[PDB]
Amino acid sequence: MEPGSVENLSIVYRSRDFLVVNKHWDVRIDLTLQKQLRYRFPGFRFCHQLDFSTSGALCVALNKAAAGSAYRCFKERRVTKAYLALLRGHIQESRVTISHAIGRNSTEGRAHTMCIEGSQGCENPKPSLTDLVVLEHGLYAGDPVSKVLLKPLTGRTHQLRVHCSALGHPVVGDLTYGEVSGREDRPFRMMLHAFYLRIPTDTECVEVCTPDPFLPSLDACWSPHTLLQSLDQLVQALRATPDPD
Ligand SMILES: [Cl-]
Ligand SMILES: [Cl-]
Repeated sequence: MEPGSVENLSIVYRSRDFLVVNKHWDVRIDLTLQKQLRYRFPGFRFCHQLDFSTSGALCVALNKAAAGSAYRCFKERRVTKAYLALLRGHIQESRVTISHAIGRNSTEGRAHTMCIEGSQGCENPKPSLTDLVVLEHGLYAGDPVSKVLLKPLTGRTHQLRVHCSALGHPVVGDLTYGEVSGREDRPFRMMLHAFYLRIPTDTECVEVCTPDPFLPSLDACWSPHTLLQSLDQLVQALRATPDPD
């Protein structure tokens, strides 16, 4: 609930070689994540990125050998990631494969960087695949929303936000890819969280499953009413899934 501050940094994994933070929503990597890290641990190599408005799992390598190892997993597409989100509307399908290709917007890129293939001025579409599993239906601040688990198999910029918006179920509080009628200026944050991260490096399998922030005990505007799938069970399936070839 509280806004990002330099003194509050949540660590979810710490080894000799890696550190995984639970990045706060509306905090930039490059108030930044670097300053929070400097405050808590008076050289940090980010193994990957996480958007400003997104919270969650962000892996930092603490030495040159650890960075190189992690850089290899990402460049060879051997990393597993999953996210949680609160999306607009009740999604009636239990699972959705979202495969529309994502390109860069040439019409109004400044306001909405990315777009779906086929949309006006969409250029250089790239491979895209997001697996969406519906966890629950409920109301967010009295409006119908779906709590979902998202597993991207590709790394397009703003992929999850573009894909969910393209289905007609944008992320709640998404100021870029939400609809005008959605009044996305009203939620306290954008409801997208990097939940699960597995980086199978040569020396260490950095694997984290952060706490779930989209719970009625933490945000009283979220009122779940129908359970479709169990997140605990889906986390057991995530953990057992082989690393991508
Ligand atoms: Cl990245
Ligand atoms: Cl995204």
